Amino acid sequence: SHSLRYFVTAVSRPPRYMEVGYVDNTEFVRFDSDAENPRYEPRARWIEQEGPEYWERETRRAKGNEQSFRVDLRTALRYYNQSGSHTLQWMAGCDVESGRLLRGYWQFAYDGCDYIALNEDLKTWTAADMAAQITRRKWEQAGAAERDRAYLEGECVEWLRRYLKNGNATLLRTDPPKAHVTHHRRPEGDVTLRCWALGFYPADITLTWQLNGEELMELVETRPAGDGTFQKWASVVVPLGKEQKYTCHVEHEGLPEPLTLRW
Amino acid sequence: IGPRALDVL
Amino acid sequence: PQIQVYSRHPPEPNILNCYVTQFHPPIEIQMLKNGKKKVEMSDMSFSKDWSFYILAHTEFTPTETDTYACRVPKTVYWDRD
Ligand code: NA
Repeated sequence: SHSLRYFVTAVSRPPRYMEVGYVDNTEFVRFDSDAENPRYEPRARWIEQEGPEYWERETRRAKGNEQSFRVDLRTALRYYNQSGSHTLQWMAGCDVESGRLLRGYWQFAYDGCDYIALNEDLKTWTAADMAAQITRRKWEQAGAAERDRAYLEGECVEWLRRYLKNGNATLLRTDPPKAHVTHHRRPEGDVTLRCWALGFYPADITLTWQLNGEELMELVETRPAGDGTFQKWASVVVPLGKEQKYTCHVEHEGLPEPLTLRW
Repeated sequence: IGPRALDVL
Repeated sequence: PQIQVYSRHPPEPNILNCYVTQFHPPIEIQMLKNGKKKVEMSDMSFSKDWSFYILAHTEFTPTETDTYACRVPKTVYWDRD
């Protein structure tokens, strides 16, 4: 399946406003209030084809969003009895199989913490606390969920489909992980094995160590390589002389066959 | 095109 | 883990990355070579769990001699491992 997602942040400062858009794990647009002439801008080649009307509609939506988020920030201050800087984050996204909407998201956090989220039914809200219950009641009364659903099932699906056509050359690729194991004897006398997956796209991957058929492990987060691809590693500490009993297993949509690696 | 957060907190 | 430093390709013409996560905007990031401060920054964003991230990156030819790091105050060194 594929997703189209917007990640939005507003930050009060003793207010900066940013939007980023992604298809799957590729950023394709960005808006930043602190720019000299703030406007929506391309971050992938394939979106530059779009006409002037695309950019101006997007810029104007961003600017309206900015104003809504300034009110949001101010209101949240009141609900929580605060005086400092504060962040409101929003994510809105559709996940589509090949036209059916697998899953829709429309959710917010305040100061890094869950605030409110549209449920999987795309009809009801989950509020994190009694402040967020005030929003949930107002949004119930305004029919917010119906309009948010119509975006997620309508415009979001139709635009993802156009992006996937526009950027087909880059968006439909699957870059397999190139994997290897490194070995490091520790001054404590035992051995660190680390299983690396490099150069893969998309970001989703499974990386695990096994011993004698049983899953085991420090595992890092998928980190960007900077060129559109991802990296990940997983580590185990193993007794000296026992390295060969350990196998690293990697699965990723881009692979003819799951990888099994050993030192 | 993209999403509008019309409804305020 | 809030700071990771690593190369785009295994080193043997490459890019060094400094990847910073779990911070609370509004963070400062400096890359260093042999202790001495053209660094491109990604757009800040956040993960589905609301955790923020940013990538600072720089062009470099790795040498057996040279040390690199990223200062965020914490200096974190590039281990070629
Ligand atoms: Na993609």
